[PDB]
Amino acid sequence: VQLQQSGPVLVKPGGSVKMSCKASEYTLTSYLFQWVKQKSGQGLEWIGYIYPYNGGTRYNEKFRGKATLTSDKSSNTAYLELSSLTSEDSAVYYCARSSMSDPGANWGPGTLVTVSSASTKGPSVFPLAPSSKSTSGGTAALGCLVKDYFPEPVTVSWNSGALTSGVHTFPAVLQSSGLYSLSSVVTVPSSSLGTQTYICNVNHKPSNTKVDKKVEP
Amino acid sequence: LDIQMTQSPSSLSASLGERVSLTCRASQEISGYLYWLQQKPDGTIKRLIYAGSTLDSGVPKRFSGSRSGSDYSLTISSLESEDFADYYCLQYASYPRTFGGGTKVEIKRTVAAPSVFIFPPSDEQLKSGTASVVCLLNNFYPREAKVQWKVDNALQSGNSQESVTEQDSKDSTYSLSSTLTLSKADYEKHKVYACEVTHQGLSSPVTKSFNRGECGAGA
Repeated sequence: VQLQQSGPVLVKPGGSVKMSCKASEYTLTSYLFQWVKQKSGQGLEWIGYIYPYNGGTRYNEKFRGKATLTSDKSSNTAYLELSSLTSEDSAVYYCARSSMSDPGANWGPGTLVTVSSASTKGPSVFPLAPSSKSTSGGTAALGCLVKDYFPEPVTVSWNSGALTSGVHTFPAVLQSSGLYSLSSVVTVPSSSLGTQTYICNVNHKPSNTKVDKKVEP
Repeated sequence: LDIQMTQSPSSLSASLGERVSLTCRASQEISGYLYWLQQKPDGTIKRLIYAGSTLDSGVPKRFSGSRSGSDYSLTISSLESEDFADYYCLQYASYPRTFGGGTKVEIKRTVAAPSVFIFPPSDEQLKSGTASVVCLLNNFYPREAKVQWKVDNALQSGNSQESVTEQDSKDSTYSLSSTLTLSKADYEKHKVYACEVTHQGLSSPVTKSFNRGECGAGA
């Protein structure tokens, strides 16, 4: 149960955007795709549905006809296109597949759309090196500062996902420069520093940037 | 028309291991076509219950769903740290599909003093022309915490920003970062950078600092 959705995008005001949603399996059979919108920090709102079987569609009146839902039977993919974009459109969009067996059976991860006149910018990744000033007991703290990027979001993993316990990735903060910044920290064995490598994998899909930074003591 | 879903409470606090319940009231008959979902901090949404009381096969027995007239409730028998998230009800008896306002679950746990660490700016950032000094308050509880910056014994003001994580999915604690941002020039002009933190779990305020001259280690 894991629906796939297209990545995050930055789009200028007045423009449009089209996002996709497809099952991670051939699936087949008659199913319906439900779409949902969520502004940052707010609740969920139903956008509408697209019924591949007959091409039927239905939309929440609140979108004033700005949303268009379509689908491609061959690829089992559903699309959501939003027009004449405004800041009101900056939000995360989700898709869910229903009817088959369920009732909101599977959900996609969501697609974060940011409407802005500002240009995309990849982050600079600096190390937060472990030292006696970040070590207590046999435990050392270390991390990565993901600075000056736009727009959201960025993803941070440690050692290709092999390190998850103790990882704390802070909420991005908008700086006075209009760019975002955040840190991701993790605690590890102080004795491992000489043998084990610790690398933060940073991905900023809006700028198509990916950086892996090894954090040295 | 438009079926209204009234969910309560908006925010819920409870000790780990307790049994908690969320209610959703339908303004119209929905014939058990009520759905419960969980949205974790990282955005992940998953089906918990459907048909009012049917449990998703992938969800643990701790989650239960019931109905009493126009009242529908989601019950989590034994709260776990992993349950920290926002919960929403959704009726699918008719269109438009409508959601409840949501419930945010807060987890109460034993007090935990934070471990305090400080990080000098990296040489790499300095080359860029900027300096970020980071103070980390790790794994504490409750949320209440005060962090003050002193540069060469002078209290700092207006040049730092703090960020806090949501309660940890494993132990329900918080972590906080306080970042002091300076121009490379201003960072090079001073030597002692201190982070002073006050927290309930700490007997007295703790001060963590470093001397730019000694670098990050003991040079």
